[PDB]
Amino acid sequence: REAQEAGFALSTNGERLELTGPGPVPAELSARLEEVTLGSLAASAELEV
Amino acid sequence: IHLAEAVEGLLLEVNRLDELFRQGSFLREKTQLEARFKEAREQQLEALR
Amino acid sequence: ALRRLRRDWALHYLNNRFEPLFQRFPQARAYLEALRARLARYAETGEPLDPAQWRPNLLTSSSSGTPPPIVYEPYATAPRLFGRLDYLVDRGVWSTN
Repeated sequence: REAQEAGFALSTNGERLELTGPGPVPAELSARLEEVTLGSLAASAELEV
Repeated sequence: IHLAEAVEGLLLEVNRLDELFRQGSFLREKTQLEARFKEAREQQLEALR
Repeated sequence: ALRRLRRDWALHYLNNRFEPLFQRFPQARAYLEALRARLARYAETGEPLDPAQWRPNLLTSSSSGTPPPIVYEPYATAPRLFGRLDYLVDRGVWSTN
């Protein structure tokens, strides 16, 4: 919802994923994307523990 | 013994360092860095073009 | 440059964690500084820190001095007197921490 509000489509291909849209992604939402994917990985780790 | 427990906490601080690298501020800084380097790359490439 | 950013952000974060420990253990300043440097190195490079290689070996147990530490070693050999440096074998290679 925070990405599509900027007109960017969140393309997913697994736990890692990118964005599809016009022009390069600004820093804030790209940071959010890589933040949430790192958080998902570490969250699976803490899930297993 | 106090030194031992303190150094045990410091050793456990590896997870704190890892979770610092998923935080908003550090990741925003990293994305700004890579974005400025990238845009330098595209400006050089378009000058060549 | 991103490795430098990771290292200096880690150092900035660990300053607040080591300064109270610096005050608490001024005599351990060298060890704490070395450990902070190792943590920064792990933060930037990503090399997994070995807890067995950075855990201070508490050879002595804090004694009140009354009674004072009295050790009797009738079977006084060099490993039993000076202490032996133990080793571990991985892939047939001697190693220690």
